[PDB]
Amino acid sequence: MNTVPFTSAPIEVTIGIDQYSFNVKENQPFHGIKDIPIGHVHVIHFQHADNSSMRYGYWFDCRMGNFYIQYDPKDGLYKMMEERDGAKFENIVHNFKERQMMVSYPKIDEDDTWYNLTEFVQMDKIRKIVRKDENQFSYVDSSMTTVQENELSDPAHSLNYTVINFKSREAIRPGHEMEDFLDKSYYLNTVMLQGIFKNSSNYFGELQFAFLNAMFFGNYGSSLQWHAMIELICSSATVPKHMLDKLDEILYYQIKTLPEQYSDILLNERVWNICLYSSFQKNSLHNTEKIMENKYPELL
Amino acid sequence: GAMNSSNYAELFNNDIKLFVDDTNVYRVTVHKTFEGNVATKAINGCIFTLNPKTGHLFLKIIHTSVWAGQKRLSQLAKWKTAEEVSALVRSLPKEEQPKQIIVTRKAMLDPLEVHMLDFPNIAIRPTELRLPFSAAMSIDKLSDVVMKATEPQMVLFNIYDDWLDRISSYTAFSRLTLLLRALKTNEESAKMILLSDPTITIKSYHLWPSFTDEQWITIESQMRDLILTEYGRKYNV
Ligand SMILES: Cc1ccc2c(c1)NC(=O)[C@]2(O)C(F)(F)F
Ligand SMILES: Cc1ccc2c(c1)NC(=O)[C@]2(O)C(F)(F)F
Repeated sequence: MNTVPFTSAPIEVTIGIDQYSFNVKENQPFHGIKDIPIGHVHVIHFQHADNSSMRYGYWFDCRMGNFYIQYDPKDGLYKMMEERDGAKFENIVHNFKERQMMVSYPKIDEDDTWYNLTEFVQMDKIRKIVRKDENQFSYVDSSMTTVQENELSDPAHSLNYTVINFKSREAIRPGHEMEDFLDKSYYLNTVMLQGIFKNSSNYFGELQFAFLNAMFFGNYGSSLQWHAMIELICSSATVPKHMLDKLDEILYYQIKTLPEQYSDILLNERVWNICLYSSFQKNSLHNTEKIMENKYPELL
Repeated sequence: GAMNSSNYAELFNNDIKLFVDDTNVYRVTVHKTFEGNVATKAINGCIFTLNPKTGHLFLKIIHTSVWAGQKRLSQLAKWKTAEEVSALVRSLPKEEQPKQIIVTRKAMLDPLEVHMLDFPNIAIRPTELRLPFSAAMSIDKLSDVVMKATEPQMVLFNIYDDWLDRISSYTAFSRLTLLLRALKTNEESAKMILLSDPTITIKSYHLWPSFTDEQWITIESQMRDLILTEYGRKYNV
């Protein structure tokens, strides 16, 4: 179990750690988060009390280094930093753990929610989507645009998700225009899976990461990416059977976790109705269809 | 974006553009089978592709053999239309290719966009105008070449005959749409108006009769009467 200490908490802020969150008051004696499960990526995220604008946060994996959060009063945000001097960092963490100034990652033992939302998400792939190679952790915020949104403006600050475009030469083989547009199996299986992602694990990892950025930061381009990757599978007549079964589990846990009050902005009516009721895979997502119908029947 | 009453005169500027109408591509007769079920029999159809500025009509005849062994023919017909329009564009010299293609039905947008991905600078547009191009098969010479075809064939016509020697393209299109709307609302009456007088003939190289300027005014008035009538006979007014 690992620890992300805080230098201090000089401004009142709501702090998220994965699907959990808590309020810290201005200058409260808060010194970080302990008992963080090893083996998973994690996200620590922030919304200031004075400006709920810009949610922002950091993806990290404690196996890759010792990370701490220090508030920067010039740039006005909580920043994640890396200490490579291990002896010095552990001396402080212990010193803090003794004074009980840390919140415990409050995982219920029965609970596989976080694993189920991050099963295929890997730090190495996150760092290719979010390019800032000098750090081992990745910053994301509500405003960052995707490479595809930039084609339709700062490239260093962009989310480099894999571009999916159903009306593109990449998606449509000459002479198979109707076939490839109405059945996207070529584009899914040859172009994207075999050609770009290499395997379905990497495809699901990017899909899961896009959903989590949409949910935790309200990042609109990430929501677009999540829905595009769902629709590409559902609009393919030929999909490996193990992929369909895994997608049903992935989406089930995503829909389960979504805040009920955010469904209006985070769920695209057209994509979900098309996917669940019209697409080739309309009968292949039993768990997802059942939770959607019982939790968000309005959208459908 | 979409073409409507506000941006009417754009049709007659000097940017090459084509209307594409697909309403006569897939044509059937519905009939009873010996068992008393219903079946369709396809008949030849056509894509109506028209330059509104010059009157050039590229009539691609769709022979019934193209449907043999195919499913979901109404969907296929939209993609076949887009395939043939794309082939037409590729066949034209670069300086004759259109800058815009306006489809008369919104269901043609995605098929045509996909077939034209190679031409990113050609704009594919819908329209809010209710154009009467479905009535093209009420023009006897056009119906005749479609029904006689034994194989796929493209035939070129000028749908304005020689009108542009005497009138503008705006006025020529206005007349064409008026004639076609009349033929669509009451074909028998419209054709009677057009041919009642045997001294006015259709030249061999023309589609419509050789009316004088004065006679076109009378004709046009007779068509505007027919349309207002049927609009009463229909709605009882
Ligand atoms: C927990 C914690 C707080 C602050 C720091 C570390 C670790 N590592 C550092 O280099 C330092 O920035 C410093 F300078 F204060 F020692
Ligand atoms: C552009 C334009 C304007 C007005 C008309 C047409 C075309 N064609 C017509 O028959 C007419 O409706 C009418 F009645 F006024 F002549």
